[PDB]
Amino acid sequence: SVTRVPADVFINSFAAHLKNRGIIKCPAFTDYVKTGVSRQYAPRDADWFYIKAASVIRHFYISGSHSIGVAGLARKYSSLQKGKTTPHHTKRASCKVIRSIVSQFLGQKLLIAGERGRHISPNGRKMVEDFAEGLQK
Amino acid sequence: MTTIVQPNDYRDLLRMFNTNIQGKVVLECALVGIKGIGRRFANVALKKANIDVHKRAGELTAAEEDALMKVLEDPLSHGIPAWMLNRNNDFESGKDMHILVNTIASTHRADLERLRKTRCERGVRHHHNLKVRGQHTKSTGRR
Amino acid sequence: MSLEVALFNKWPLTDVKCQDESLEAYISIDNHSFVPHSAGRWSAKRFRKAKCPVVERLTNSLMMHGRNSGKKLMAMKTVGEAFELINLYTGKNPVQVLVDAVANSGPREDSCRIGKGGQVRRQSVDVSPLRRVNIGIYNIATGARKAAFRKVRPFAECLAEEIMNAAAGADKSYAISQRNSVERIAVSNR
Amino acid sequence: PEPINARVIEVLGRTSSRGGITQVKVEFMTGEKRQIIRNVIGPVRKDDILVLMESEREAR
Amino acid sequence: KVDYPTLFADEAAMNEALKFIKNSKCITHTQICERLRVSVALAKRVMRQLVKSGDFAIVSKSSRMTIFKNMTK
Amino acid sequence: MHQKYTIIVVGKDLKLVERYVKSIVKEGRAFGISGPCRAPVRRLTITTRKSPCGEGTNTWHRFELRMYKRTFWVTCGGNDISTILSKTVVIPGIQVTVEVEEP
Amino acid sequence: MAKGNRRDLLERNDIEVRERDKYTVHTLGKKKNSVAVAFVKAGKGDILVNNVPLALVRPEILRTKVSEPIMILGESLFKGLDMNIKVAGGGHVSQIYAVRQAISRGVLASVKDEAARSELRAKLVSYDRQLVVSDPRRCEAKKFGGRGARARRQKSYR
RNA sequence: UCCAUUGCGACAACGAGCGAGACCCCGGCCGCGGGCGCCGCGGGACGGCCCGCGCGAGCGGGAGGACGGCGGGGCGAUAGCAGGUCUGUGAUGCCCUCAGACGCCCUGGGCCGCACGCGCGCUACACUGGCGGGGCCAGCCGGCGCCCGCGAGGACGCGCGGAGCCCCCGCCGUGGCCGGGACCGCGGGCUGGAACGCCCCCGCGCACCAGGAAUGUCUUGUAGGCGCCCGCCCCCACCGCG
Repeated sequence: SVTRVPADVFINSFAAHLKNRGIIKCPAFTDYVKTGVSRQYAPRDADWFYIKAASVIRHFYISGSHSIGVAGLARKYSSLQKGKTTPHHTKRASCKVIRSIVSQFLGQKLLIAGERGRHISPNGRKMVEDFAEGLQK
Repeated sequence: MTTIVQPNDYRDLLRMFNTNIQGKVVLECALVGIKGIGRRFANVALKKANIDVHKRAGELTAAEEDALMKVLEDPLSHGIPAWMLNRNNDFESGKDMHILVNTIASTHRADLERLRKTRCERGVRHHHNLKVRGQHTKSTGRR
Repeated sequence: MSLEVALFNKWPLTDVKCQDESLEAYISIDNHSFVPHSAGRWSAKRFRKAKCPVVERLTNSLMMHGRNSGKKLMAMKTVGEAFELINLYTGKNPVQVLVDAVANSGPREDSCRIGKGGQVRRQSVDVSPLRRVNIGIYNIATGARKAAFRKVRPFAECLAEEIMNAAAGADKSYAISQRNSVERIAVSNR
Repeated sequence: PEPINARVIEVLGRTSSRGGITQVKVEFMTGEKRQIIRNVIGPVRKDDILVLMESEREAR
Repeated sequence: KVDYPTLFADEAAMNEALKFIKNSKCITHTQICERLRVSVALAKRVMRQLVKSGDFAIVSKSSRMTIFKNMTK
Repeated sequence: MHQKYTIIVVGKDLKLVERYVKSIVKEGRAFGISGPCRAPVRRLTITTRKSPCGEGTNTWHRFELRMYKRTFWVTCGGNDISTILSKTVVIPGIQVTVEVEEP
Repeated sequence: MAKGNRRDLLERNDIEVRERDKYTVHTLGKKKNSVAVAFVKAGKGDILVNNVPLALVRPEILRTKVSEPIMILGESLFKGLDMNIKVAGGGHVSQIYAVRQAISRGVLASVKDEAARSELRAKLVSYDRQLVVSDPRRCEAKKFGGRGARARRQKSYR
């Protein structure tokens, strides 16, 4: 399965695949935003959106039957606020970008809702696993 | 990147807005040497101008240098928002601009004059040099 | 033997025997595992630290300053890098180099206050092996630390250089210099 | 002039000068078997192998 | 105080740095920085070129530090 | 008939709560079952200055109130409206041990 | 998030019930607040931690630390059997050590010949003792004179 | 001899008691029972075994063991201080105030003002590092979805739920520099009857290169480093208990 391969190669390989295959696209507001109040400058790569997308889908697959809300994901992308001559404190990430990603995924039926939150759909499991096995070699 | 050798047109030290800039620094951190430009505003400006950002400022051909000027006097047209600017809702014309060198010093001087003749608390305090915000004096802050 | 605990899965620990007899029994080399990491509660008795593998003794000394307390994985990595560098330069097994350094570093004489008389009245004395090895390790680490601060070069290269020079008996190093200093201020007081 | 290495066979207590020194009896295993007394710093124990820079000094 | 460049001024790359390094058994970014008085980044780029060519090879790698061995002898 | 009833008892001291437990288990073996659930102990904590004025060494008191809770919901349909009463009056009437019954 | 003592862990209801009954052995490890539960059975040499193999545990440098008992005892026994560990509690390293303890203890229980069990004990404990015997020391409480268990607030005489 | 007026052995003394220990809470190993949720009752360690000594009490070493020789806390003797508290109280003696009130209630201001001396803390002085991206584990204990908004926050609707350091990949390259984040200039929001209060965004970018005479704390999950909860609280933690 996906957990039998290191997370590092899967994420970036799958991001490239996603970007090639027109599944998702970076909107316009990406050209001038951070990913959190905790941050300080903007990302240095031009393809950070698809990295986030892949990490998210992997998160959704891991959980399985469970359901994940947007903010709960945003607590997995937190950091630390520095530069205040005051003890540092942890802060939550952003939610607009996460929301856009899940909406884009759900419009493709890779992701399905429920009583609360969303969870992976069988098609998502199919594609994730087939890609993982393909890169297993 | 993959620029090892100085290009034939490498320009060892750039002058712009009366300030001078060196060509060994990466581009977006050199412009920070201007007064009115920082990290956030620079990445945004260059990108709109189709300029590489991880480049040494000495390989900045003048063709890319001029288009950059064209974007720092009329930035709002070029797609940049209005919460990213230095001066939002000017006190007179009510518009929004970005003020670079020389403009800042003149602008800062006139507000104090506005503050002085109007007879506020801040203006009187500025002229004996005290804390303007509510940060406490007395303790600490001594020779 | 059946399982040769090659350290870091590269260099063995089978032909490494100290030359000096005095401090031989205070250097463990047959037990090292593959990693300089062992949560064992040494330092509970009075002489149990005499068994701790010498490399672990060294790593535990590289995370001393308060800025760097509790960071052992970084230190393990640092040591691995230094060992690669040594095998590259000298061509031989680094562990031997390290024991040779810890031997040649370490005083054999020291001065203490016992003669009273209202002044220093220091008396020259002798030094126990355990103290010798402890001081050798401490001096190695300290000399590397002082070089790499506010210098471009990294901690690991300084470490390797200090080790090689001390093992060669050269007085360019910090450790040998401190040893000589103590020996002279002592023999002056003998 | 050339330092020699001696063995311990008896420890006979510390001093009153803050309790750091320990008197020690040693023997030249080199062949002389001379049982003398010296002053040592740091933790010592039986069968330790001290190293001496003098073949002709004493303590008491 | 001291300053070092970030970009090689033309013939400088080959008339020395390439020559000098090729006559070294072991090397690192920082050593070469301190040796010929250039910044570290240029060292990174050059060593990339060279491992591509084949003279040098990696023995240990890591984000903080990698070290090479001269495979030309 | 069947009313899914549940028994909850609360106390601050651990000696009666266990005594009440035994009586109930003894008296509910027939009217169905009554096996207990022991909850995590809710401990109330209050830290106070030992001084009324703030003088001398800063020394602190450390009070607490442990509250123990057990829950027999095992009656269930095995007890009718009146059948719950039977035992509840046959068990000892310890002075302090709050009890509430709900379906 | 996980708590170690939870009933949902000690019984390992994660596994499905028809498969939960093929696991004969049971085992425990621990270190600090960490706890590991192992369910050992018969197979052909496979190990898993939180649904992840042993080669891809995350601190990277300690992979040898968890593989220790294999290269000590030898791979014959482990090749004979198949395991499924699950751990939950404070810290990466604590989890590592708890896991290795569970490995060793479980493989010890697989053999029925007490004599071999004792021989293996001697073979293994000699190299290290925390592979069988849990480390007892645990985090200790603080006091109100200062911001630590034994440290105190700095005192100004004048 | 003992950490201990803790004990042995003597003595114009004999015989008792308090304090010390014993005791209570927590933790570590095993068993029984029960079980929405790990929680109720017990066992276990005693200088007990071996070796040396010592009349003796007891000292040193080695074992086997979850743990080995007062493991962390609570309680805290006689006698006393002109120690602090009349501003904690329907605790109070003697004085002072008692209808232009020192009673009680309303509106504003102040307790925070600043040429100066010093006490506990916080942030840093960098490469054993800073920035960007990703992977991942706690405990006192614990609440979440959807949609707007760069964000902080907001509108609706339901009962459900956990991080920093660290590790991996890259950029910077000894420059008061991308270290540090005080001060100041435009702007957007929250609490509240009411901002002088607290959060977020763009720009500006102070002192500081490991600190003189002097001085404090500390022995195993300890120091140190890293963060997370409660208290007071309309809002707010560089404090305090954990």
